[PDB]
Amino acid sequence: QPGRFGDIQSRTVESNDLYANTALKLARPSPGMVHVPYTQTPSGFKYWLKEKGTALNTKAPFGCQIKTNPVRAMNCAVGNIPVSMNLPDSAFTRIVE
Amino acid sequence: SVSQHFNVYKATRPYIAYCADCGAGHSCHSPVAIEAVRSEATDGMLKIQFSAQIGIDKSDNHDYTKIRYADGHAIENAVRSSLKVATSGDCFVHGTMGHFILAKCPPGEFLQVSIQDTRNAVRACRIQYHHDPQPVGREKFTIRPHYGKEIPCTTYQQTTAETVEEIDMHMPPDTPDRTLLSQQSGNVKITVGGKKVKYNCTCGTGNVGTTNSDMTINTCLIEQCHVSVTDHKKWQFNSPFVPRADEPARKGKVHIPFPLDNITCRVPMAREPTVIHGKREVTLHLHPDHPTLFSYRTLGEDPQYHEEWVTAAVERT
Amino acid sequence: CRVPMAREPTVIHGKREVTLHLHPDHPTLFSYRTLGEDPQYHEEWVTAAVERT
Amino acid sequence: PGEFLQVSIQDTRNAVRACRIQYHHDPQPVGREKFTIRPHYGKEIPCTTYQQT
Amino acid sequence: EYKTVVPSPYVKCCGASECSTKEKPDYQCKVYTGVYPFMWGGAYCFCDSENTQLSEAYVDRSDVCRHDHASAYKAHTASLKAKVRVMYGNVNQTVDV
Repeated sequence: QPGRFGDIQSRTVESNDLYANTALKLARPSPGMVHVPYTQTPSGFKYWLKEKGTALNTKAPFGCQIKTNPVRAMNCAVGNIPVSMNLPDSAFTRIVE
Repeated sequence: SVSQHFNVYKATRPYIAYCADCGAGHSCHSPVAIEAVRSEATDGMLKIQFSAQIGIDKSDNHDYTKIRYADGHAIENAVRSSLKVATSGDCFVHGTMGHFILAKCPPGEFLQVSIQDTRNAVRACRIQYHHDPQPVGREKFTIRPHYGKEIPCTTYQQTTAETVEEIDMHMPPDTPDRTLLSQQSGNVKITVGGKKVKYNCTCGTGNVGTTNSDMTINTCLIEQCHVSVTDHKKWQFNSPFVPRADEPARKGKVHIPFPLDNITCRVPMAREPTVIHGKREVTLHLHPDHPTLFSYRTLGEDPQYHEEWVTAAVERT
Repeated sequence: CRVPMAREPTVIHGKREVTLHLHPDHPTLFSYRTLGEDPQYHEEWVTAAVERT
Repeated sequence: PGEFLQVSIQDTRNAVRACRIQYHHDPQPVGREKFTIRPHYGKEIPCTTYQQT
Repeated sequence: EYKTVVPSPYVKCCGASECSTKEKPDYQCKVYTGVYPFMWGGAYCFCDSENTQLSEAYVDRSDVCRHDHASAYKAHTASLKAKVRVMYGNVNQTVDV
């Protein structure tokens, strides 16, 4: 929708599809001039930057630190980790010793 | 050398365009005409584009003290040292080439770009642009600190290399100029002036053509003919204020001078707060000196997050 | 005396109500009256994108 | 926009005489929009101004 | 952030232009009549009326958003990955699992 997030939507950074519903509308030039006036709703993406809200980095439950490039949540303190261990006899110690 | 970078501008030229203001609230058709401010660097550095060329003299030669500003029908040479790109304060020019200036203006509402023409005048264009840079990070400081962190903020490189970005081009239109036509006591003379003026004379049948010399069609009046030069040697830059010629956008591809690159960026570390312990709670004595952030999340389950901009000393618990 | 026209609002229809995405770029005026009987008027100065209903 | 107004002239002996008073100047352009610089495509409304003549 | 490309108007005065529609994103093409361009230095053509302006504008992705884009992924399944330290006997080792 025009104005909110994703008024401009490319399928991929390099691809060229560019669904661009943005309410770009033209208007007749004023007499005695050669402008090409238009009334386009501002960058919807920019408005998202201003009104993004509290990012998940600051409200993740369980103190999960957030990283981005390989998007991930680190140090998530939740649940238990079952562990199964196969041990060779060399590790153990003889009772008689 | 840099001369290679300017091999493209040999075929271009400045143009006259509408301004709607010149520091006095009046339509200008000023030679200087801001086209589009392109603030896109997290650092904050405008890339004003305007109808002129810096670094190239009137004779299509590299010179870092010359400005090609359009005037009448021929190019001119204006000393570059008279450049005063200034918002509410006064921007510090960070280098220029061709049509794009680089600035670091302070906060303001309007952008004004001015050059001094040959006749020691002050041509300028002033457009509305709500410039309000916000330095990267979480602290809206003003000037760089000395001891601080190093976070990445993208800025416009001074390097004037060739970039993938392009600006369109097309041959100029047929500029009209009534000064060429002049009455001759019942006759009309058209000063060719080394041009290729055309005419759609309504005075007498068959008076249509493109004279290349000082044609002197007689027995006519001023308001019976439309004279207009047809310069086609150099190129203009697809201006919305310049009616394009019949040809559909021959699309010359002058490269945008200044690219955008990822660089480090300094930022201060705010005063450490004076923690005060208490039963199941703290009370911080925040002591800022410029707007900073402050966010605390209870790292349990279903936290109680918070995020606010601290502007003065407070006692948040 | 010249003066600009603010960007046209993005109307959103609704049951007996509309939601407007005002998108100013400088302080403008926004006032609406219900042209019935004993209207519910209103007038305010908007400085940033809002979601008035 | 500003708070004080200063007027200065250069006297004979290459000095700067000036007077500076307090004047809460803050002009708001006519109409319902408090724009800063004239637009290019816009409405035309009547606003009084001093004639240069 | 989008970028509104606005080609210079094709003012075919002393004649009549036609709306040459296109398929660019949100492409807009408008044709006007009874318009009198006033290029600097005088009128733009010998006619007094019967003139046309072929105003056109279309949206396009900003010149630079390989650096300033905002992905819109859709995440469905998680995948844990932990770094663990084990200290038995004397191994003092850490592994990624």
